[PDB]
Amino acid sequence: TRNGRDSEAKRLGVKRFGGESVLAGSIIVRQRGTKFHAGANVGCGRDHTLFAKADGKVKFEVKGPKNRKFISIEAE
Amino acid sequence: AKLHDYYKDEVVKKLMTEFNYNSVMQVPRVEKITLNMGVGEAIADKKLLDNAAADLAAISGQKPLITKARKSVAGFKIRQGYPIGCKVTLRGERMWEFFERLITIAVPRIRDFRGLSAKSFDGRGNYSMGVREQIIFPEIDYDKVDRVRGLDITITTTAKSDEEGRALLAAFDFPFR
Amino acid sequence: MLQPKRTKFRKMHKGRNRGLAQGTDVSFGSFGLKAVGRGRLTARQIEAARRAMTRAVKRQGKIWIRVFPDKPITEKPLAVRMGKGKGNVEYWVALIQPGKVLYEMDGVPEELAREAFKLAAAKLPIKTTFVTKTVM
Amino acid sequence: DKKSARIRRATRARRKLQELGATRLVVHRTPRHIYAQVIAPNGSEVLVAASTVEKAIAEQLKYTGNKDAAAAVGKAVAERALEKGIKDVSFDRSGFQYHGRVQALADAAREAGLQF
Amino acid sequence: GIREKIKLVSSAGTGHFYTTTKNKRTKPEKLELKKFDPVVRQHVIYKEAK
RNA sequence: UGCCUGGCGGCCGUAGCGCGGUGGUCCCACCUGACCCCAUGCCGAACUCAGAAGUGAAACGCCGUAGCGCCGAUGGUAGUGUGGGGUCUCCCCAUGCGAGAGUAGGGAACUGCCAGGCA
RNA sequence: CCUCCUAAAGAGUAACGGAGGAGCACGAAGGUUGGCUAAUCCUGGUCGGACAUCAGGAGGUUAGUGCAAUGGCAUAAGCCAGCUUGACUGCGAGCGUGACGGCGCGAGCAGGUGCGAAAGCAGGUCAUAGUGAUCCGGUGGUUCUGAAUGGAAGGGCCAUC
RNA sequence: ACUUACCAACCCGAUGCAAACUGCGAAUACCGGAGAAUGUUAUCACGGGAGACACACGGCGGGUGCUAACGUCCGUC
Ligand SMILES: [Mg+2]
Ligand SMILES: [Mg+2]
Ligand SMILES: [Mg+2]
Repeated sequence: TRNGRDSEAKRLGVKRFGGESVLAGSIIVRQRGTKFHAGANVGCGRDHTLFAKADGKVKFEVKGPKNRKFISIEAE
Repeated sequence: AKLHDYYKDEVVKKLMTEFNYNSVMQVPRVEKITLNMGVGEAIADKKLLDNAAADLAAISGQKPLITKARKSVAGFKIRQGYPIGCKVTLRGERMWEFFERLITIAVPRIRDFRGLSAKSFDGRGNYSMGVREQIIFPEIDYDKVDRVRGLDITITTTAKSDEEGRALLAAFDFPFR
Repeated sequence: MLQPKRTKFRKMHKGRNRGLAQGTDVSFGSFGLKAVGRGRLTARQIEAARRAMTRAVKRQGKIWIRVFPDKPITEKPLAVRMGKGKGNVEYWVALIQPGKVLYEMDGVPEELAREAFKLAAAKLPIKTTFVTKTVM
Repeated sequence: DKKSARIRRATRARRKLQELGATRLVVHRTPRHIYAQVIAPNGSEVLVAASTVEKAIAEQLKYTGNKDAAAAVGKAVAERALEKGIKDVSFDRSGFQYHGRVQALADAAREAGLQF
Repeated sequence: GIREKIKLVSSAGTGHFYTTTKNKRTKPEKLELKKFDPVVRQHVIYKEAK
């Protein structure tokens, strides 16, 4: 019934994959909820956007007793 | 604490030999008696809510919390977080003194009284009951009444079965069924 | 007529009919009717083929329907241009793969099973064959 | 449950100090005794540990756990910490209130000269 | 619309003001907030919420 | 060094649940008392104080048990990149990678620092 | 303008394709500190039934989140109380996303505060919609300009309608 | 206080289906790093001048249409 609307697709997804050396302040994954969680040297933004807090490589880990995914940054 | 001393002297040694426990701490014991009053009618008029508070605080000896409602549904005509009842939980010295005043003056002066029900257990060893026509309570005067009110006397017991809950009241002598 | 009583959404895309079937063995009765070809079974075809066998296998035994349509097909009516949104739902179809057991029957002789399944194979738009329950 | 409600209460304060990489001072309270441990930021090893179940502390105490005992063992951990020099540890209340022996163990260690 | 605009005026000598919105229909009470005045470089009393 | 117990972790169900048995010198748990420090959106239940009369019940720790959760091959099947072909709505052939589910089976965790008790 | 799918396991991706929703609300529904754990069902029972409120047990987030939908949420972002105003100002490395105009995230520093004992946290709200570029003026502040000079008018700057 | 040739929720076992179901899970594609070979820099930045913004069909992955169209709208070649 009277359909036919669609919004601008927000540019989500992973912007910095694992093994990439990023700068301090770079955006790794743009996301709505906590699909990915903050870990070592990774800050969580206001809109749950995970960013870098230190210069290093992106490391994906699955830790915790609830089997949740994490993003950590090891020193290069 | 007349029945608290009566508990340690008579009730503990009675259940020690009846159900042959290996530890003396395996005895059933009372934890709390939650004096409740679900007034309910306070959607229309709020003056019966304040009167219910003072009547439940006359049966007990301390101030209650006006209880907020559980979950807002439309078919039951209640709102989320709505003041609709009041309760008092008694633990310690207030618990033993009220339990004596319950069984010897309030319970026998019930008209048409034949006995409580010996099967009014929850399934794990706790007993809930009510007593009718609250004039039987000596605190409420007959001139200060507004309407018949409510009360849910529940005996919280650390026992693991209903049979252990039966024998604990037997030492409190619970007049009979 | 076999159709869903309630769906979360009214319309559904066209899709494809690729892949192999999963309804391989008879697990309710002893006799079955297995599809050989590939295609779609509409709501009228499933209803008519149930009526086609039931006439000859009179009221004893038991018949199962192993499939369910769960897929609507819309049509655009005559003298209507293309566009103007998707058309209205007309009939329900079922995606059928080669190897799907469609029709089952139990409590009948084997000779009676050969007759009724032959009478129901003509109403189906795809080729079928006769199968029998194998254990394990 | 009694114990598991204490664990989930502290868990927000536990993992917050893990995100900062600081050394935390956890406490365990008992009607009998009381515990206090200085833990490395990895969490798998400790550096300063002194309790009231040790006979060195319980001799000077009338009862094993009270506000006087938490002042004794609060100093005792803090005196062993200054001999090691961990010097600005963090304080983990570990699910208890900051009102009683948890406060008494903390204020005694503040008096010795630790930075928290 | 229904939502009106107000200006939080500093109680000090400076005439610096912030802006915000309040509901005049159900909340006629004057707002009381402490905000940073960048002229006097302190936190001061803000008043006059219409 | 062994045994037992506590604390914080690594790990995140081969670490869970249920059933059966067992532990109190120490430990922990309940328990005792509470005018008070305080606490309750009522309530010494929780919170928290002061004590040790009592006890291994509830809970917790350990051992045992395959009812359940979970882990999980080998082979095979579905699918697919590239190329080729057919009866071209679909499928096959050459080569590369390999499921899901299910079966055999595994499985009643393992490990680090430190403290206490016993020998 | 927002949400999901179409979208073919990165992003992007059309149609008079399929389903909705927004032109706000909020001084607490914000910040911080301290606490708290539902949905459903069994049994028990002065008024009391289908529900008024409870007790224990089963169950362990299927509940809830100012609303559309998805992705989140137990350390709870859910709920309650105390104290409050960081819904701070001047800045901002670095980054996402755009043809462009622009939009969005962002630690940290300087100044002065709120809460907590403290480590710390706070530049709005679980996130993603709640919006109108410019010209033209209105209001407040700032000697910046002042068509001979000294003012003033007007304009600009900043705040705002 | 019980039951009958009655209707029947939840739960349990067996069995399917779903672009807007996922307790599971590829092929390749994509992102980053290292390495050899090969390719007239094929790449990026910047400057001068454009044209083009009506695309077609075929294979494949689809929406729509009748798994009609030398039909239409995308992705890819
Ligand atoms: Mg206690
Ligand atoms: Mg036991
Ligand atoms: Mg497998």
